[PDB]
Amino acid sequence: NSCKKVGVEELINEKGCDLMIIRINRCRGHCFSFTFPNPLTKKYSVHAKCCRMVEWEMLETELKCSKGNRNLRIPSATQCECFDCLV
Amino acid sequence: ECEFAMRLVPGFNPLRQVDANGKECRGNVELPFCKGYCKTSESGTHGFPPRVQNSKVCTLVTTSTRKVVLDDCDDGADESVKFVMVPHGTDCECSAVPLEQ
Repeated sequence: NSCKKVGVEELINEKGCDLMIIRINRCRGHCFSFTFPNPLTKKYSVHAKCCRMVEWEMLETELKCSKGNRNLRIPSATQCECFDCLV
Repeated sequence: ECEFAMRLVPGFNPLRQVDANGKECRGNVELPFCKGYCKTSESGTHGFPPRVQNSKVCTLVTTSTRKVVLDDCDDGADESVKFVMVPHGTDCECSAVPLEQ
């Protein structure tokens, strides 16, 4: 089980607006999971962990477009952990 | 990344099946078990939804269906409870379909 915080530079190159690099964080990892077909309930039985951001911060930035500036929002991870995939 | 194994699960050690008139058949049923460490991620994106999950679990690649026969039967049981149809395969793969259902 290893879910880690990873820095990401992200280039916004949209026609009309100025190029903008945004630095945010994302979670990436490997968590344990197991699954088997249950023919009694006729469905999959899943007991699984996924690498997810437990907490994050909103990152706001102004995008200087020629026909009107836009205000962008991106979640950026602050804690990455193996937690329920469906929660 | 994933690992395949035939395994006994609480509900099926042994499996009990009861028809009308109350007649029961019992018997161990091996189930196909996929386990391991899929590569997963969560990241922020623009717009809605604000989050993107590459969430995956070790799932069985179903390639056939097994008819497992239950042996220990009560006197005069229906044949419908003398078998179980179980999806069968030999390999596992990372997939989000179990997360969907």
